[PDB]
Amino acid sequence: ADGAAAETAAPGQSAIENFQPVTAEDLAGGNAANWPILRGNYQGWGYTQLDQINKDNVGQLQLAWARTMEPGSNEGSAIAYNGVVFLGNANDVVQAIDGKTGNLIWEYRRKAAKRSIALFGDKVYFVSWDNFVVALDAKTGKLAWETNRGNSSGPIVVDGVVIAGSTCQCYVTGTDAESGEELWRNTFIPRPGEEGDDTWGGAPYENRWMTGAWGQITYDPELDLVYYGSTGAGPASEVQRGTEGGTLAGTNTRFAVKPKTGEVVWKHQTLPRDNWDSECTFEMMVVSTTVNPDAGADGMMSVGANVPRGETRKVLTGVPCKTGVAWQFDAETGDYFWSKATVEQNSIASIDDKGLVTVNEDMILKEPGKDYNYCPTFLGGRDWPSAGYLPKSNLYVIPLSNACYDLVKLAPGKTNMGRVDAIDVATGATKWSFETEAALYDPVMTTAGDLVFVGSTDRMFRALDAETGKEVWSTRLPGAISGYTTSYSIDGRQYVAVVAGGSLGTGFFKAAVPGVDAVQGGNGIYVFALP
Ligand SMILES: [Ca+2]
Ligand SMILES: [Ca+2]
Ligand SMILES: [Ca+2]
Repeated sequence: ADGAAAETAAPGQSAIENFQPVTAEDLAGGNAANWPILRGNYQGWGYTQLDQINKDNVGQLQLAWARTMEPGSNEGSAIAYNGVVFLGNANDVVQAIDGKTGNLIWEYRRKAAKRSIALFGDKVYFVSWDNFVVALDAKTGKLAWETNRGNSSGPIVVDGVVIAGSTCQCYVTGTDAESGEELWRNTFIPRPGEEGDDTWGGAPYENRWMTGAWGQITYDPELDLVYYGSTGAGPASEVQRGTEGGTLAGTNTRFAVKPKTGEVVWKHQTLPRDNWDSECTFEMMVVSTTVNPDAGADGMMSVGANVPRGETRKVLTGVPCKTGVAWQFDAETGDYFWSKATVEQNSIASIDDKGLVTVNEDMILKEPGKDYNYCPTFLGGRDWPSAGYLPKSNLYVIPLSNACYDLVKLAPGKTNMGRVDAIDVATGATKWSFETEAALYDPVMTTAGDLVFVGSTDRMFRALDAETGKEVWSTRLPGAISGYTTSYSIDGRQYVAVVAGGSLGTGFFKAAVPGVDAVQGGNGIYVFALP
């Protein structure tokens, strides 16, 4: 009862009433009420500053609303912006949903997994199944433009440049956010003539290929540096590749690049000679910290020769590969500060004090009758499920799997498959570790309420105490908690949104841990809030 007519908003065929264009400052985390990019900010923190939900009341969390999502692998994220959730579904379905009520607003359906869409200005951006960079009108969901390049993690947009990697089975492109025009494209495999071609064991260029889903891009505004990682070469066996002895320059390399041009500023290969599908493409965070690595910390591999001990530095830090080794670099220069193993791993025999990795020759397939007991696995260790950062305690919080595989089983001495480590970013010391019988295989979200949210393959959605790792709240969803957790605020109410239902990884871990009720189904966004 406004006018005498019934004003309506037909779900799926409506427009956002008030859409404000998304800025660089939004994407840098400038509005705690929103979660406008995969990890909450450009810098990859996976953090919300919202603290209405905290250690004291999280035990009271209830289900506010949920909504069914497309069937298939459900690894996506509830991107939230001024009361609207922008939700990438499987099968290139993109929805705008009222973040308070769960009413569908609009739905774009293109003619599997989508980990995120991206926001910038007045448009919603994603990379489709048929390798188009696509822009939708944010307000209405109508197609604005699409450019055929020739993904699963989703782009980010930096100052009007849509940056998007590629699934390799291999490049990263920058595309104008308003016109659709491709601006640049970076490739990784050196051609004979370029530096590094001699690291490919004599394999002819036309027979080299890379393989791996492309990972999460992060960004530092002040340095104006985009960070991504490249994957390994395929197939995984260097004998089958014809690259025996080859360290494979270009592969499994962390790049820092200029967003307007793709120009490479610094790079560092975090895993040469990959024989283990290590995919060093996962998110690396930009954080400021005192630089004080403890050479005697558990798992520490080496400390950089001239590390700026005691100084404050903006660093690029985190675990880039399935191997589970955390790295820390100077964000601006790429100077190597330190590296630290987490899970049991035996593909890296050592890392010297300049960050040069030496792989374990004994884990390279040579004799077919020999036993090759590799740790971790093609699922990690870590995998694409993202870490989170707790700026209040300077902790890097990463979900892991305690697994090993014959080159899928629990690692030696581990009864719990699922694991979350919290690592001091200043010292590299592990401050706490949460473990549980089922594999997690799901991102975390860190919060200013001193909480860590994480889901599991046997459907448990948990909040951990960020100071101790102890579980303080849990619920259980219809299927494996397979997607991302985000948080946003509307009318003073903090919402915690998680995407669940199952993924490719759900079944591999249903097999290794036979005692847990890991099952797929009920794809959906599920949103929690206090009473
Ligand atoms: Ca526009
Ligand atoms: Ca993969
Ligand atoms: Ca064996």
